[PDB]
Amino acid sequence: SDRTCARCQESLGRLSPKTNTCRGCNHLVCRDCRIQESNGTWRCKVCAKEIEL
Ligand SMILES: [Zn+2]
Ligand SMILES: [Zn+2]
Repeated sequence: SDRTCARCQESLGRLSPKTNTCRGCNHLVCRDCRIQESNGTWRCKVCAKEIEL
């Protein structure tokens, strides 16, 4: 409840949790745990990774 990454558990502070929330997990993810998705958004390393289902 302090705004910490959901992959590395790091302080978000000046991260902006308004849009820094994986659209596939709904959790927080710093600008280092996000993978530029070919689409018009981004998905954590756990989502953008190579895996389905
Ligand atoms: Zn995710
Ligand atoms: Zn992170």
